[PDB]
Amino acid sequence: KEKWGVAHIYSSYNNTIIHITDLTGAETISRWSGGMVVKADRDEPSPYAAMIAARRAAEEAMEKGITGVHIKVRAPGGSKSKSPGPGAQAAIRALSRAGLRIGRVEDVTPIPHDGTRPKGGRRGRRV
RNA sequence: GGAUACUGCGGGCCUUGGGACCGGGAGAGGCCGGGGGUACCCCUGGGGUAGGGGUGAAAUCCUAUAAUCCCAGGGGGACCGCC
Repeated sequence: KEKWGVAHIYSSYNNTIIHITDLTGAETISRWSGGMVVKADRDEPSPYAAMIAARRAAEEAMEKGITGVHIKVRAPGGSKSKSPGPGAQAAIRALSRAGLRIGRVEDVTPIPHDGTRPKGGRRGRRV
């Protein structure tokens, strides 16, 4: 019988996290990061590491009995950036290739209607 | 001693400058009260297991007393996106 889950994709400028849950999101099936498939800090946000982590999570989910996946993609947001990193699309392509069927795609980045003051000071970063 | 155009002084008149009033409308003008909206931080439970964060590259830092992540709830302070 068809079994559906959700895939949360947290993508920042420094790392990517692919986390598969049931539909309620209350039960975890497979959670992989880009800091487990490489060992150099400067390559965790790589679309390659994203592809790899997504492939492994999809393998485990399939073995556990999950055939379909809805997607929820997420930049950090809030007072931080609202644009996702370069790993989300690669992760989605990897999820599709691994054999999982894909359903609805949605963006669930949090946006303030208005928000706590952001960290850089009045001037911002200068280097 | 003479004159009366201009200024001044005294008395009347006028409505153009200014003030008052009526009407239907515009506006993030100000004060008071009431009701909310997301997002952020902490606490309490359920899941899951080894990294998370950060940089030009790193390290201090957090994390097996179970972090990052997802779910259900409770509390708090500031501000009010797009249009």
